[PDB]
Amino acid sequence: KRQVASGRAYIHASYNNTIVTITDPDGNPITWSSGGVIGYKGSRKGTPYAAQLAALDAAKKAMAYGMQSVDVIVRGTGAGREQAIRALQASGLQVKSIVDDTPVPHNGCRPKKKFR
Amino acid sequence: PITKEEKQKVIQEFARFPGDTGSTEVQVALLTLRINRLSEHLKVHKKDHHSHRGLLMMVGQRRRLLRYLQREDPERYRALIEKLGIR
Amino acid sequence: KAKVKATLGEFDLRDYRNVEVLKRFLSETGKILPRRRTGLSAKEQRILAKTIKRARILGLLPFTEKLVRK
Amino acid sequence: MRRYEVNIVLNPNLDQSQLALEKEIIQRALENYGARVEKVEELGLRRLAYPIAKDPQGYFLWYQVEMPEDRVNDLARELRIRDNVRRVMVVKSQEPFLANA
RNA sequence: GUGGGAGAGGGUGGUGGAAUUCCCGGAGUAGCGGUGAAAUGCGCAGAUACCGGGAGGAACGCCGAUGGCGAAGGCAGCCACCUGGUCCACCCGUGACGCUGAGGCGCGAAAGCGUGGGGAGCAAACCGGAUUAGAUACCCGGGUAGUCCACGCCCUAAACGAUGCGCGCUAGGUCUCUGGGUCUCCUGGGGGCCGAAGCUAACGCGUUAAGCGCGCCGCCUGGGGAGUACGGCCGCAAGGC
Ligand SMILES: [Mg+2]
Ligand SMILES: [Mg+2]
Ligand SMILES: [Mg+2]
Ligand SMILES: [Mg+2]
Ligand SMILES: [Mg+2]
Ligand SMILES: [Mg+2]
Ligand SMILES: [Mg+2]
Ligand SMILES: [Mg+2]
Ligand SMILES: [Mg+2]
Ligand SMILES: [Mg+2]
Ligand SMILES: [Mg+2]
Ligand SMILES: [Mg+2]
Ligand SMILES: [Mg+2]
Ligand SMILES: [Mg+2]
Ligand SMILES: [Mg+2]
Ligand SMILES: [Mg+2]
Ligand SMILES: [Mg+2]
Ligand SMILES: [Mg+2]
Ligand SMILES: [Mg+2]
Ligand SMILES: [Mg+2]
Ligand SMILES: [Mg+2]
Ligand SMILES: [Mg+2]
Ligand SMILES: [Mg+2]
Ligand SMILES: [Mg+2]
Ligand SMILES: [Mg+2]
Ligand SMILES: [Mg+2]
Ligand SMILES: [Mg+2]
Ligand SMILES: [Mg+2]
Ligand SMILES: [Mg+2]
Ligand SMILES: [Mg+2]
Ligand SMILES: [Mg+2]
Ligand SMILES: [Mg+2]
Ligand SMILES: [Mg+2]
Ligand SMILES: [Mg+2]
Ligand SMILES: [Mg+2]
Ligand SMILES: [Mg+2]
Ligand SMILES: [Mg+2]
Ligand SMILES: [Mg+2]
Repeated sequence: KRQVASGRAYIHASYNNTIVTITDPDGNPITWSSGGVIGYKGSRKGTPYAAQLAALDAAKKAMAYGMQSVDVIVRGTGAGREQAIRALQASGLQVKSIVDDTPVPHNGCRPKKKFR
Repeated sequence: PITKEEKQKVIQEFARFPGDTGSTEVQVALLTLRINRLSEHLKVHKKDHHSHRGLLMMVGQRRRLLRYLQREDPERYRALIEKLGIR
Repeated sequence: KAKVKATLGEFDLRDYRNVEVLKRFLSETGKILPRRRTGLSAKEQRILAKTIKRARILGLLPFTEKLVRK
Repeated sequence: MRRYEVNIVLNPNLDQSQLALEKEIIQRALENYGARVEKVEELGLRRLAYPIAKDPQGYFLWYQVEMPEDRVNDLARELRIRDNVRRVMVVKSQEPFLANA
């Protein structure tokens, strides 16, 4: 109901899940999917298969609003971070560019015990 | 800090003769000025401890030269102290 | 690969305002290059780091950038 | 008196009525603090590397002065007062260290 | 003395961007999160993910090093003021003014205590979920003191180079920081590695000595009992010598 036909796609890939959002050139989202949106429930969500299907569910949802051109943004390291990208190029959506914007602090906040 | 303009003014005042830069009277005069520059810096900045250590070494060196002047020629020792207002 | 000092002129290492040359010493991201890639000496790199940080506060050099690849 | 360098960046949206006022204000502030101006370089519109005050550009000024050292921080406090003034960086002057000479 | 030099040395004020949390708005559905798997937890009062704006505290990515500074503890954004130590060149001045150092005095990570602030993240105790034969734990979700600041106490440590300080002497090679020089190099002062002689029980040390000497302080005399008891000094207490 929007007819954007171009916009951005953010890939938030962690070790426990990979989730995909699709937005318009201004940043406001259109549709989205994840490993849990599709049937997977537990640790199967952070798998490259789940990352692939999650990328393709959001891609077909963006076809409804008429998306053709896509700029890709990637945040985080995790299994299926690359499988989500590869699934996005062959999703029919012509991928315009691919950027890695993973936030790295300047050593400002104390991590949890797990991360030290 | 302590510029060479102020530095030469002191050395020429306490020199035993023109051209004297190393007399015992000269070193004590020079030491005593840096003492007063630091002792006023430590009235404020009371929590500056690493600079406080440098002051203890200057006092020790000043009291070392004065204890020496006492032994050799006690007159120039009195003329020096009275001129600097010490002890 | 060539190094930065190797392909350059006679420049002021202390000038924080010359972005055209200081852009050479930044990576694809806003990061400061290591000595292996700048070809600078020990005393030179320490001066460059402080002058790059100066330009960053004047809005002339970036703190960080975005990698367009992968 | 030591010799310093003043970097001033302000909002690059001013007309001439506001630009002359802001700069003649900077003149008045240096007068009150005893800044003997040795030379001036005005760059003006320059593309910034990141947004400052939501604005992608900045109007740059550079002054080289000789003033008493004790009054430097109070002078910096006086310049940041103006709303249009955004960046104020005062650096003690140094020798032009050359490399690849 | 003169003239130069490097530096997270210290104190004070100021200041910059990234990120976390929280708030406001836009947009947007059904889960996020987390683990070896999970569950408590959070989510339709609309979270997670995305864009914008705002507040607050704490810590400084790359540079960054096997690096530098300091007596030790220890010191990393940037700017300015105050400021300490140290090193090199000149061979100018004083003319043994030196070394160590029982007491004393000052400093002394973290944790802990007092008064008042501050409180984002982290997180003893504690509240839960799991694991398990049991879980008073490792793993997961929350969370107070505290970590941060000001002022005053506390004086402990694997406070480590497990090597007290100063000086003289005794092959070199190589890497390096920083000065000077007639700048393949020479010459100082630091920081590493191999190694002559020699020392050492051996591992290993070896011009930064654990070698050869000299001066002075500290300390040791089998283990458990025990850094305990008593006494004393100190401390608000914990507790310390
Ligand atoms: Mg998972
Ligand atoms: Mg302002
Ligand atoms: Mg400092
Ligand atoms: Mg400081
Ligand atoms: Mg909201
Ligand atoms: Mg519920
Ligand atoms: Mg609910
Ligand atoms: Mg509820
Ligand atoms: Mg708050
Ligand atoms: Mg590092
Ligand atoms: Mg050292
Ligand atoms: Mg100094
Ligand atoms: Mg002589
Ligand atoms: Mg003589
Ligand atoms: Mg001594
Ligand atoms: Mg003692
Ligand atoms: Mg203490
Ligand atoms: Mg503490
Ligand atoms: Mg307290
Ligand atoms: Mg937590
Ligand atoms: Mg916990
Ligand atoms: Mg068991
Ligand atoms: Mg149980
Ligand atoms: Mg809370
Ligand atoms: Mg001995
Ligand atoms: Mg040279
Ligand atoms: Mg050496
Ligand atoms: Mg042998
Ligand atoms: Mg060896
Ligand atoms: Mg020796
Ligand atoms: Mg032995
Ligand atoms: Mg004993
Ligand atoms: Mg016994
Ligand atoms: Mg004990
Ligand atoms: Mg008794
Ligand atoms: Mg007792
Ligand atoms: Mg008592
Ligand atoms: Mg105890």
